[PDB]
Amino acid sequence: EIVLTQSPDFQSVTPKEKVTITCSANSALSYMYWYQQKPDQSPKLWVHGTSNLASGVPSRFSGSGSGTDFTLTINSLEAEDAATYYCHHWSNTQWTFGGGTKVEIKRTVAAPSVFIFPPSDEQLKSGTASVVCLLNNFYPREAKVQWKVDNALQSGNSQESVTEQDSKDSTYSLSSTLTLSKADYEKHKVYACEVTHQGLSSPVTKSFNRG
Amino acid sequence: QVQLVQSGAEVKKPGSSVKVSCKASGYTFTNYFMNWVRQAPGQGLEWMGRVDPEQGRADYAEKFKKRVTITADKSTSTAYMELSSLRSEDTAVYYCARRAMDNYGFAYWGQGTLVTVSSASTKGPSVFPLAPSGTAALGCLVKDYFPEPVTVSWNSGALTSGVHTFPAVLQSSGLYSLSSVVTVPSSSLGTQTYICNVNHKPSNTKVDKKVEP
Amino acid sequence: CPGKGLPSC
Repeated sequence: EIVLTQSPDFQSVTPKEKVTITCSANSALSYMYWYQQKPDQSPKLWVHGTSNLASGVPSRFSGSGSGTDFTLTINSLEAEDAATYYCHHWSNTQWTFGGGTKVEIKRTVAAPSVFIFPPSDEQLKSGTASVVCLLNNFYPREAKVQWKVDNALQSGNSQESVTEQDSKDSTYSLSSTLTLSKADYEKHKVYACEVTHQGLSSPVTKSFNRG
Repeated sequence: QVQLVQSGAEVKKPGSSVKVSCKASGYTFTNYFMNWVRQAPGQGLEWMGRVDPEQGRADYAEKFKKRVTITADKSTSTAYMELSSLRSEDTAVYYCARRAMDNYGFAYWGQGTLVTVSSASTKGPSVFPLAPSGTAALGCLVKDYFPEPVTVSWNSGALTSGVHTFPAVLQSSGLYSLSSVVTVPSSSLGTQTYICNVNHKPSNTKVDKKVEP
Repeated sequence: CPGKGLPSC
């Protein structure tokens, strides 16, 4: 039932480099279409007729394909080109989209700046305590945050978030939030956040003493 | 200019139905198909169906034939898509799209209509300070709100450099929580006042929170 | 047809 499989799901590219996005099919099909979508926006038509660029699309983009395999190529990648690209085809009598290929910028390694925030007295009086650890402006996305209350490793009581790649310096930021009850919080003193990241030559710990 | 303005966001309990509108302007309404597409947060695009507003004939994807009814009103140049028997997996942004002038690709899209399906009720956030203590960092913890989204500004938009508002995290309780942080010179503490402005339109709530050392 | 009002179909 004509299924469009896009490979890869994720790709990081240094600027000025070439990147090829594949949208493979199960059957031989024609008249492929492509779209560019950036966060918090609708997709923009990019290629139609399998090789014709939509108006305003720079010529470094190239659409192509035949039979079962179709490709979208960026020949000299630029910062603005970072986005999720989708393929689109009509098999009677429905449209179908590809999974999507997210393209991100590749930059030099950058270590995170780590900060730890104790819970607010206002939140404590409500019965809950959120302890926040901030990893700021680092590349690549991969990092290991670790929580230790009075040197006891914490497990399962924390959640993480990662920002989209910054448009100006291409760095990421991460937040790790440790959540415990006011009762559990007050049974312990030392609250430590330990970070491991490629840009660090050894782990870095930020901690505070409750009070 | 071709314009597609859709209806506002919606919160739905499982089992209910949601009807989404799409006002069309800048072109003769009946000369073009009106397609409906949806995209779960961070997931791929799904074609749902289309309606020809000249006769009212509609075509649906096989997945959506059972529950989706797409209609169009020529008098107001408005198109509608109704999805029945909602479930949590139907949480997505719903777009209405139109083809390009000279080809069949979707060149014109609406702003998108977020429909959140969940048994949780709408709720405003609780904003807590992340006080600071070279460069110093501070922020606000926007906690226990539903549904998405929440938007954060600092000093009523005066401060944008260095700000990082994190993606929301869905907690075990079913409520969302995020934090917005910003890096500022350490010398500015005690002289420069920093307020985070938190807006949660779904609950019609705006909150200003002052963060001090 | 993918759409209407075009000679392709």
